Amino acid sequence: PQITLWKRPFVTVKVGGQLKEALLDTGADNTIFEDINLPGRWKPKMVGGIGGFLKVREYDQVPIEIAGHKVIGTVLVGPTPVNVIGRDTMTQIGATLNF
Amino acid sequence: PQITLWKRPFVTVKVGGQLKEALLDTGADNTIFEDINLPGRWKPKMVGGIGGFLKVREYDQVPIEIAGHKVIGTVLVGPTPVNVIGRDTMTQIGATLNF
Ligand SMILES: COc1ccc(S(=O)(=O)N(C[C@H]2CCC(=O)N2)C[C@@H](O)[C@H](Cc2ccccc2)NC(=O)O[C@@H]2C[C@@H]3CCO[C@@H]3C2)cc1
Repeated sequence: PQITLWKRPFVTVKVGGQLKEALLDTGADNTIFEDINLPGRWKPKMVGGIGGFLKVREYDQVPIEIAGHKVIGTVLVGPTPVNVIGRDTMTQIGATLNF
Repeated sequence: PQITLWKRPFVTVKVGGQLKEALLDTGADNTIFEDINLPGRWKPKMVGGIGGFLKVREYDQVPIEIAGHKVIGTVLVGPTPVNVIGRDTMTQIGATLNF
């Protein structure tokens, strides 16, 4: 699709076998969800946003179904107020900014 | 341009007559700079994201140029770790996210 930016750009994704909604965020390096169940082991990570740092669990090499593609990669989980799809995921579906 | 997202999507931006750089950020509602000085009065605003909240300085009616498109927009000034171009400004230059 071509997404204009008059409203927040949300997409539906499947993660952990559940349908979730997340914000396409080209200013986020990483993909971050709250309240989901990922496979495998995780390691602790801290992420620094506009207001300070956030403690998360990092799950490497897990699947996200997004834009009709299986993307395997890193997903962070923590008490973010909004689920976000970052560049780590968007590069795998060939997303671009066009201006 | 059509840019990919393997690196952070910084663009050159002229804001209030100063040459700066900022991230094209689809997850940002508004444009926020840390390293500019805009003249006159300002309205206080609170904004929030990962890690917490910050107080910013709302400056109204500010000239902004990106990739040759000159627009007049709202710019927030505050202690953001990285300058961001938000959706308000991106809609004015006709930017889209594509996949
Ligand atoms: C009202 O206008 C604004 C309000 C908040 C923001 S924000 O910077 O907090 N943020 C809002 C996103 C996050 C929450 C939401 O619902 N939308 C814009 C983000 O793109 C932000 C922009 C950003 C802010 C601070 C540092 C780097 C980029 N990136 C970000 O938080 O990424 C996280 C932090 C980690 C560093 C970058 O990637 C890692 C994942 C920007 C404008």
